[PDB]
Parts: sequence; C-alpha cells; structure tokens
Amino acid sequence: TVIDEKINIPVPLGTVFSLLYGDDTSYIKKIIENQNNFNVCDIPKFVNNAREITYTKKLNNSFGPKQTKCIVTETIEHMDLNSFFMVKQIVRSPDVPYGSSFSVHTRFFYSWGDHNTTNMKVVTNVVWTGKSMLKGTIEKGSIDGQRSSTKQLVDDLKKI
Ligand SMILES: CC(C)[C@@H](C)/C=C/[C@@H](C)[C@H]1CC[C@H]2C3=CC=C4C[C@@H](O)CC[C@]4(C)[C@H]3CC[C@]12C
Repeated sequence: TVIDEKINIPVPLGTVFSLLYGDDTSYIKKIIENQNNFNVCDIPKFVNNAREITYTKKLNNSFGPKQTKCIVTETIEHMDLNSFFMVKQIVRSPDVPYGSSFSVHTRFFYSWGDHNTTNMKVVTNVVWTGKSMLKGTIEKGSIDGQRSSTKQLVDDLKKI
C-alpha cells in the first residue's frame, strides 16, 4: 500500500505543483517519457481538476504481455492553499491479464515542509471489479513498479 513514506523535495509546494501539474505540461511529459513509456499522448492541462493521459508501457516481467496500454485518470483531490495538496491517479491497463477487472489507484500526498520544502508520500491500492486468481500478483505488480515509477519521478524532479 504505502510506497514511499517521506521523500523531501528541496522546492516549495506551489512550485512542485506547477512543475508536475502546471498548465505547462512539458515537464511532466519529460517525466512520463522517462518511465519506459512510448506513444505518449499530448499531455493535457487540467480542466475542472481532471485530465486524461494515455501511453504504452514497456514491461520486463516474468512473462506478462511485456507491453500494455495505459489510460490514466489524474485528478487534483485536495487543495489546502498553503499546507498540502493531493493528486490521485486511476490507471487502467486493458492489455494485461485480467485487465478491466481492476485499476490501480495512486494518491500523491504533497505537504508544506520545513523552510518551505516539500515532502511527498505515495500510496497505492488495487480496486477490483472482478474475481481473479491473479489478484495477489497484480497487487504486488502494481506496488513494485509504482515503487520504481516514484523513484524515477523524484529522481527527475530533484535534478531541475
Ligand atoms: C503477470 C502480469 C500480468 C503482471 C506482472 C502485470 C503487472 C502490471 C499490471 C503492472 C506492472 C507495471 C505497473 C505499473 C508501473 C508503473 C505505473 C506508474 C504509476 O504512476 C501508475 C501505475 C503504473 C502504470 C503501474 C500499473 C500496473 C503495471 C502496468
């Protein structure tokens, strides 16, 4: 469930918001392009605190499909204008075994830190809409790669 409990971003809350979710989508597009993905759509601005992002993810697993599409729903859930905000991703990947029976939900918690730093926690969980003996492989499939995805995102986020 709890991917990363406390990373610290040496940049203010409002700028981390702008850098990952601002109306200039070029940073997040570079971020997303760096996580083993291709055929990335043109990254939309948020409208009504929601935006859709599509791409194909290359997989190196035991023997999944070894690539799958991803239809990602990204929404800004909570905005306390000074102390914290939170973004929630719902990620569908129809091409994998038992796709359309689940989605991956990841919450990105960003909070005002000391001398106006930003610390983030990342929490995910699979929501199920169908039975599947694969349940516990997908569940730890989601957690495992999300762990990797967060590592690249904070790795690229600090560089700038
Ligand atoms: C045996 C097979 C069927 C197993 C391994 C399939 C695992 C899939 C479902 C996993 C592996 C990589 C995972 C994956 C990696 C990284 C991210 C980035 C994150 O920001 C949203 C979720 C997302 C997109 C997830 C979704 C679920 C994926 C695509």
